[PDB]
Amino acid sequence: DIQMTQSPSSLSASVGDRVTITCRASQSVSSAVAWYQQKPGKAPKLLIYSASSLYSGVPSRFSGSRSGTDFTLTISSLQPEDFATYYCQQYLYYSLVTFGQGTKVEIKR
Amino acid sequence: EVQLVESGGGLVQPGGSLRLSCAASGFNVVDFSLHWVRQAPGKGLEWVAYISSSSGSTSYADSVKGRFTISADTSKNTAYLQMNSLRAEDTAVYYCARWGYWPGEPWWKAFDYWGQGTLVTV
Amino acid sequence: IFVMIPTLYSIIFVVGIFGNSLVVIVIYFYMKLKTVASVFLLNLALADLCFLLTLPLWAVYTAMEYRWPFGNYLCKIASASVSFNLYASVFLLTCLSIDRYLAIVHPTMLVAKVTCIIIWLLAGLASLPAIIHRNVFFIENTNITVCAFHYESQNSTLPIGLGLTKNILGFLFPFLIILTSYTLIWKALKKAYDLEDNWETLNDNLKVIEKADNAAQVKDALTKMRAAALDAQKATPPKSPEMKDFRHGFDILVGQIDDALKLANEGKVKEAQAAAEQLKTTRNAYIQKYLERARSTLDKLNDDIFKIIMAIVLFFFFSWIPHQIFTFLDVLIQLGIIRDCRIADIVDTAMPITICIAYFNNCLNPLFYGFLG
Amino acid sequence: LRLSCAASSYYRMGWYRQAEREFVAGIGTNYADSVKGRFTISTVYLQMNSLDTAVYYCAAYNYFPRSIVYYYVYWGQGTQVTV
Ligand SMILES: CCCCc1nc(Cl)c(CO)n1Cc1ccc(-c2ccccc2-c2nn[nH]n2)cc1
Ligand SMILES: CC(C)CCC[C@@H](C)[C@H]1CC[C@H]2[C@@H]3CC=C4C[C@@H](O)CC[C@]4(C)[C@H]3CC[C@]12C
Repeated sequence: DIQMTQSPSSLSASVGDRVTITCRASQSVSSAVAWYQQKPGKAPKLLIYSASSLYSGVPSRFSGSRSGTDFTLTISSLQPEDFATYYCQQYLYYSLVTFGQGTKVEIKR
Repeated sequence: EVQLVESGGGLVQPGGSLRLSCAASGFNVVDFSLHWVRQAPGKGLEWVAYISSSSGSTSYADSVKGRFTISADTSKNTAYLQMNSLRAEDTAVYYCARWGYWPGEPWWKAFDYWGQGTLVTV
Repeated sequence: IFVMIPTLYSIIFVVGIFGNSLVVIVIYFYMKLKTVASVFLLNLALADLCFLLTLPLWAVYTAMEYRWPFGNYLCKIASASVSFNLYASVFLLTCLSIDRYLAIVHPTMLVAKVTCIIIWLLAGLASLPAIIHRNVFFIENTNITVCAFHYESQNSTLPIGLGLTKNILGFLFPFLIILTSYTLIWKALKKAYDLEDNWETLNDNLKVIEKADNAAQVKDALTKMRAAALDAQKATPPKSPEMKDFRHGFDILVGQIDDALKLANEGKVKEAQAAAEQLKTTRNAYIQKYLERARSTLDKLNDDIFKIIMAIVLFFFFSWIPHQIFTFLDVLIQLGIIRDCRIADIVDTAMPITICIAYFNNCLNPLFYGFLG
Repeated sequence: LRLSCAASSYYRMGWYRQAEREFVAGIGTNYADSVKGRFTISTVYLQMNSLDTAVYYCAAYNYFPRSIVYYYVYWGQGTQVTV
């Protein structure tokens, strides 16, 4: 029953900014943490299948990291299509799946 | 050409029974474990249940345990989800992701391909 | 400086002679010459003994306020000894660090003997400035005599060249090599400790499974065990034979953990405990070798040969920092880079203190054998 | 007779004679007691008033208590004088 908590509930940033989303696990789950990106009205899309291993077909600006039980997702260049909700999933086992609460990245005005 | 599609979503009275399909293509259910993830309207993703066709093992979330039943069919490439005694908390969009088998890289790619999602309301 | 400096040299002489003589005795009797580290430490003790033999000359010279009555040949020999001590110490410390790195990360007496020969020749050949330059110099018409460092017009840039040789060839390159070796040692120790800690967590949770009643405790212990196994599979030992049986063994282990979790989730406890019991067959078949290697690597840290060399190397390069800074400042002053009168007076009034504290390692190297033995 | 050392040099300068390497003069204004009151040293220049004779060097060293750990004495090419 590992609980994932995302520190930024919302992240208002402008195009070209560097955004970092932090997600923390209650227990140790190894590098079994994945990151998704759900546009409103469609299914999520995998971005970082391991804690820091980028997926295939997604831009190389996304980059994860692990520092124990703290997992961070970073977008170097916040392109206009990178505005969606980002979830962290802990997938240590099939019945132990737990998602984060989401980080709605918005446009800064 | 890999694709997962859902069906069976709709309006059902509370306490009723609903059948959700996950007709897949581009792979076989015997190669991946098909999980069901829901998302309440304007809320976060929640894991519901899963089935492993090879091992025959099915698990359920502690909030849906017993009430829901999940099965699969190798020939049809469908992972049915039988939901009974639906409450007000079960109104959500039910996705159907796929997950690889240990050992190897397919396991580390968790929920790499998701279904289109289907909406059920009570 | 008039009386503070000669007292420290006297203390270094008596303690060093008494100390470095026992180290030779101990190494030749108790810590018998069966390893390269013993040979290198014996050579280091001999170098310290030679420097301490020549030390009372400089003690008397500084006591008399920089007047040298010991002659010209003694003036050059007692400076060649100091230069040789510095160079031999740095070379033997580099050899000791390389020996420790080889013995830890990559588990011959002839090589050690040849290396000692090469070191005692290279230190003597690098102490040639003190042999071909140092001579007694009479300060003007006064009866004062000093052991100066002469150089003609042909032998230009000799002060700058000597300072650079002391800084980069004598200190900087040895320091970089030692830092690289100890960083590699730290990386290997960190990998081994990660593997050992993850397996200790796995074994503790396995024992928890053994003394368990309900499926909830079994499930939690299996969760912790699976996390530990996934973490341990990433702690590949540093240096296909490897990277294919370690990872395969841990894949088998995590598969068995998954089977145990599958049995536990269904409500069965006896079968989950049986699978947890079977989990040690994989250890005895695939992972026991790497666990033994990790414990062996971690066991090369608590021996009383690693702490001695670690203390000797760290103290030596810590005690030479004050002298290397002022020597570098002296080169800048004579290069014309800095002409400040305030800074110039600082360097001249503090150089004797730096050179006095830079050779306290020759005194307290034997003390480490007792403090960490 | 005048000699030059090609200096104009914050160290003490001096002239040494080897007939060995005995002191003659030095400025930073000092003279050897045997030759005191006759030779003049002034930059660096040594001017002769009368004629012993040997090869004269020009050393460039610090003061006595300064930089004693590494005490350098920059010498110069000998210039034998005519008797
Ligand atoms: C702890 C022993 C003190 C040595 C010492 N103190 C004083 Cl003061 C002197 C006078 O020059 N000296 C002589 C001396 C000073 C430095 C060195 C030296 C040290 C390291 C590297 C090179 C040298 C050197 N200097 N000249 N030739 N070699 C050698 C002899
Ligand atoms: C690692 C340890 C052993 C280093 C030794 C301590 C160092 C930092 C100490 C020891 C002797 C000290 C010097 C002793 C004398 C002087 C002259 C004084 O007018 C200014 C400070 C100065 C220049 C000191 C600077 C700091 C100094 C170099």
